[PDB]
Amino acid sequence: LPRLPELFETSKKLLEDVEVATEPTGSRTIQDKVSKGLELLEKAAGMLSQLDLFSRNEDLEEIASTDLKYLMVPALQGALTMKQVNPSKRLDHLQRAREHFVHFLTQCHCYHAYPNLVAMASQRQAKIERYKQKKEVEHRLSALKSAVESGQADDERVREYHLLHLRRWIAVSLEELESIDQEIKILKEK
Repeated sequence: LPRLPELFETSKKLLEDVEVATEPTGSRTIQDKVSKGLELLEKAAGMLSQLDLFSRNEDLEEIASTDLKYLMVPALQGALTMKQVNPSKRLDHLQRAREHFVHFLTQCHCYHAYPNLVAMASQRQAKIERYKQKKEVEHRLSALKSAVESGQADDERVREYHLLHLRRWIAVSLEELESIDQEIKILKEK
């Protein structure tokens, strides 16, 4: 019996497959995974609406640690929409994807000699810390992944693990939205 957790995880792995796949993304096999992930996430979202886990438009601390991951559904939906290949409908995809990424963002609850040389110095390492962070984040996620997916991590690690995934999805959704609007604008310029 097709259950929510299974729906999510399958879809998640399916996307991770597609993002790493090396053949043209227009490949029969890739497009199949994309189509399947879209379909399962549609079903999952359908169920998430029934459950209404985050009805209360506040909280966050108050969400069950393992429910946290369902927050990322609209994000996975946007990412997979953006992997479809059908030139003649490209704009439809953009607009579908745009809805998901926003829809995501509006549910995440996630929110969150001297002078010139000094600025140069402070403005330099800034970018090094930005790279670092990016690296640390990914390193941490990969360290916890197994245990969290296995049910072997304590609640602190599980909650930490998903909030961190959430942040990552914020940045990603913001960039994607920027890219989407740029391309949509050209496609509608008449």
